[PDB]
Amino acid sequence: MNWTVDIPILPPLPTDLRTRLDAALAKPAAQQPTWPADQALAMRTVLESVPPVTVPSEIVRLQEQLAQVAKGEAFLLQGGDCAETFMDNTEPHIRGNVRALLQMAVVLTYGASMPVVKVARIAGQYAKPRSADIDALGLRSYRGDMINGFAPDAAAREHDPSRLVRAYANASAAMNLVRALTSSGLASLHLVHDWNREFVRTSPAGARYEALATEIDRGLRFMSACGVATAEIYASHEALVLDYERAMLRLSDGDDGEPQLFDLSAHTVWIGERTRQIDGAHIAFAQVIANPVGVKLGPNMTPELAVEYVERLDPHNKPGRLTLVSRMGNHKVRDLLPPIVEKVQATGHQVIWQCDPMHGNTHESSTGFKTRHFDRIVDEVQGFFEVHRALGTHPGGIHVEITGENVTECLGGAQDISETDLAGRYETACDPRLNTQQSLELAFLVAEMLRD
Amino acid sequence: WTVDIPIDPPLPTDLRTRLDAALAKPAAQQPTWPADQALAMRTVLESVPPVTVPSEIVRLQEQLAQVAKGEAFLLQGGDCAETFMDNTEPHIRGNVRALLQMAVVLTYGASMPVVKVARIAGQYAKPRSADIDALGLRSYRGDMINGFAPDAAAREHDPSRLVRAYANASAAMNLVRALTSSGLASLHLVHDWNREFVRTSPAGARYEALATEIDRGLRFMSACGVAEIYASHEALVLDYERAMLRLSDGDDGEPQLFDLSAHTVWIGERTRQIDGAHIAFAQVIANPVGVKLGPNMTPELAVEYVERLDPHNKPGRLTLVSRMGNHKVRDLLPPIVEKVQATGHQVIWQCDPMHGNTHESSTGFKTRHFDRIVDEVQGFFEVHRALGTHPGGIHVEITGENVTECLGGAQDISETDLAGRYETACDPRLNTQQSLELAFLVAEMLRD
Ligand SMILES: N[C@@H](Cc1ccc(O)cc1)C(=O)O
Ligand SMILES: N[C@@H](Cc1ccccc1)C(=O)O
Ligand SMILES: N[C@@H](Cc1ccccc1)C(=O)O
Ligand SMILES: [Cl-]
Ligand SMILES: [Cl-]
Ligand SMILES: [Cl-]
Ligand SMILES: [Mn+2]
Ligand SMILES: [Mn+2]
Repeated sequence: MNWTVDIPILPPLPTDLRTRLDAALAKPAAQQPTWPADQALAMRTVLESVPPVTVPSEIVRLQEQLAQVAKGEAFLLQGGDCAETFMDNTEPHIRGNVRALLQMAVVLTYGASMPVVKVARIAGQYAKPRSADIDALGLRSYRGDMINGFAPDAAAREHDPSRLVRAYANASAAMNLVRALTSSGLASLHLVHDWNREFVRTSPAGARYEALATEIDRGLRFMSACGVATAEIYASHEALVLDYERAMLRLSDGDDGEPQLFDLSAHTVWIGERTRQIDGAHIAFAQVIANPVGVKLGPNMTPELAVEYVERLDPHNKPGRLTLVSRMGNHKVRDLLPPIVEKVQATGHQVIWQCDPMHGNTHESSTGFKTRHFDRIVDEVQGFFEVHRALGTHPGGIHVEITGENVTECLGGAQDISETDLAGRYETACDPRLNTQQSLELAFLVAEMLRD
Repeated sequence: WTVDIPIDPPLPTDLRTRLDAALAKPAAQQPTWPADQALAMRTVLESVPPVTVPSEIVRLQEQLAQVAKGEAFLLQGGDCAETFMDNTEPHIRGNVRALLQMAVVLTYGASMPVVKVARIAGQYAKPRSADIDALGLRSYRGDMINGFAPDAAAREHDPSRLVRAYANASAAMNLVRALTSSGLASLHLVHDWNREFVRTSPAGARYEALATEIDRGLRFMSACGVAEIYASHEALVLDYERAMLRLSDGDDGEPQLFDLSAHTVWIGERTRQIDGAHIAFAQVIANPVGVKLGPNMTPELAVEYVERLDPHNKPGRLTLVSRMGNHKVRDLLPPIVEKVQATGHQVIWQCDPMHGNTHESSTGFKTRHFDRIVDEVQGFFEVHRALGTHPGGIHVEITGENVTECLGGAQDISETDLAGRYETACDPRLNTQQSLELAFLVAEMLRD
């Protein structure tokens, strides 16, 4: 049961982009998939002619909005599934993740009293890194459906290069739908916030959030009363699989009218903690592409390394071109983040300081499932805000993993999801996502932090 | 040469009973693949993100209702036969562009809004009059069914092309959306290409006036202080259109069935049996639908389409597409217009000046004579002016490439030129210049 694509039988790069790109891919790359270099090459030839998932004008537009975030004048909300599955690439799932992001954005916008840039982990998040190459059941590790199968069989965990095309096909389908949803009635702010006032009515913790959901309702009605009457959701994934990102590269006149290389698998991509080798091919790939890029910074980050990233990835001091995504865990952020900020801020580069309160607070549960505690996530964002407020720098955004489904993958929250509940609805293919109820809860709380 | 791509919430029972009964009618021109495999691929397509959403169809239904009511013009165009291997960024990009160029021109001459409908994101299947072609092979019936390659294997009907077709359709509709919401939207840009057309083109002097007159309205627009492209294909492979059915509510309040593989679909000359499955399928879906009408159309039968496909007198919901041939449109059409108008139904009279003017070229290729296309639209207008009806739109076959599939126009493509760039996998298309030329000419027909 399978379909079949023909292998073809694009214009040459200017010599410098040819060289820098070939130079960049020559360098070592962690966590890449093992599969025949000639099969991967067949895939990349398919992917080199397909209609792009994004287009350059949209990436330039995001670069401009992200510059406003960098400069303290807007706020970045990045969210979505931890790992996208070809299995769940369905309208109800996409719609509920779009809805979830749009809801959090209204709340965050009112809290920040400034615009929120919405970026979804969607339309390409089909690949993850693995600390160990053999998993709990002695099997080859699952690396995301761009690589192998979540199914726990020896045959499913084989790295299949055809999943490159299967990943693009799913990606541009989900993107088509995202485009359609965000230009439909789903985007209307008044519609989107009624979903939030529903949440307050039906939630156990409605009381904690009702005053604010009502303040927002009055802000929206205030708009209408003044004579006002859409949405932009950008695509992002971790750029982990260089074969994929290579194929999706397209050449176009850029911010300066000279030809640049845009990675059109998404609008923005981030290198993760296990792949940010400073002299590696990931970081060097990031130096050839025009896209906004981000870098995960965990607890072993030094102010001086952080600065080297800033000087390599933001060579031209383009505010908002580089995002630095902090994930230290709550007990470490207040101590570790300030020195990094002070030294980076001192260079004169305007980075976006994005908080990631998820990948620093995971812990195996007493049930066998890997989970995260709501109260620890809150604490790190809070701690992240405390540190930026102390320094006078901009808390530029968050980076959360969520679904529009009432899964039970994270503890606590309004539902006091306990360790014996994490088995009732553990849908995720990788890390524990906050269900929709905990998504909005956090958005409300982060909105409170944004206020004064 | 190829690679295998692996694979791995029902509708209400009262709508399936209705639907299963409608689809029990006889369907022409259908694939001959095993129903169990078809059923597997359908179950796949039953769960994928839709190519369109109901709010866009309800929205199109609103815009088309104004075409019927006389206050807007329908521009429908694109490739004759989409192929998976030409479904590329440049090709999509130049068909979007060409279609935007024609719409600016037509909007000015019509002095009213122009709905833009592309043949794209699903136009992967054609009927065939003979199931053995001139190579003595099973005929090519579109990439949704089999392969353009001459050989027994390629020509076998492959139901996994249902999925490959949807994939190509999504990827292309995702790009059209990106394109229409970026710089390509901008009129002053789209028309600056129209003025490259006039600079380069040989007939430049024939169109320099109107091109300048428009550039001045655009500057006037700007001085005074001051895009949607819909998708459509012929609904042919019914395993596809029915797997792409989704349930939501529209202009009613009750939940309707939409076919979310496109925004509007039409039923071809060879599938419109009043009691066949295709007409019965259009009955059931909420999408705007069109029906092709050739020379052997009784004024009586046009009316039975109107009663069967516009049962609730919704203007624009039904379009009737003239495809008579220039030599026949002026005489064969008027009685059809009359008989339908007198029924109290508002429909879109749309002109297809191509699918009935295809003449074999002395050099082997099937082609079309520019002067005969232009002349059928012209005669199509002369009818409607004479009858006081609304010339509702054109349905046209174009590409953004400089192919040489049609005869005449600016470049004066001749019997021997057809071999230069005959790139269509089916009918011959007006190249970029001829699409624009025709656009200017139809603007003058619309002129006050
Ligand atoms: N896709 C090519 C690079 C490339 C990109 C765009 C081009 O126009 C040309 C070449 C690679 O992976 O090496
Ligand atoms: N059009 C090519 C490549 C493609 C694959 C998947 C989706 C879109 C395009 C094919 O069908 O083989
Ligand atoms: N998600 C399914 C269906 C699908 C096919 C092709 C494109 C998009 C979705 C798959 O991976 O096959
Ligand atoms: Cl662009
Ligand atoms: Cl038949
Ligand atoms: Cl084919
Ligand atoms: Mn994760
Ligand atoms: Mn045709």
